[PDB]
Amino acid sequence: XXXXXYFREVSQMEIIFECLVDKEEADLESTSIDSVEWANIVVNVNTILKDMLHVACQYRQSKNSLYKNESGIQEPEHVPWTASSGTAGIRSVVTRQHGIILKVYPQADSGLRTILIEQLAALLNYLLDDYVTQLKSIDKLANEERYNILEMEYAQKRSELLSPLLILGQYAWASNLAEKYCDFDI
Repeated sequence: XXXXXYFREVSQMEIIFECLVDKEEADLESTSIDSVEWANIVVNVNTILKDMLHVACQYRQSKNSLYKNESGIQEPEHVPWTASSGTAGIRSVVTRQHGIILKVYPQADSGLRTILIEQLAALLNYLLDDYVTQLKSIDKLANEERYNILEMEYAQKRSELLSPLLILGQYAWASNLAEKYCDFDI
């Protein structure tokens, strides 16, 4: 219909195209391995949102500051900084990403490569959520340490649950998540 204002409000395009993916899954009839095109549409939507977030990550990597992310302006751009999108973590896009992570029941009965591709896309989503949380936690000052440690615990209680969805899942990308949220001791 229009895009001039949907560009200023392009965040909602993932709080709405995810509710639309749930509404399409409602008609999908995916009670078992029967539906396939429907489990491909959800992967398509997830990959679209993932590519949009990767575009935001590249637009936050192509920085201009002289000390913060100096690479890419005056130094060789062959060595980049933290791939965090510098996002501040709105509780709507955050909920949309966590809903896309919990929309994994179609992976129970689906193609072997399809489960791995959807797990790769959602792991890419988690390796951006964790990087944005790390940026927001690292930018904090020593003042207001109470809410700072509260956000720290909130990030830890999300890493410990992103390990839970990938507990029975692929072990090839657990190390990748461990390098992305680069402690991942638990």
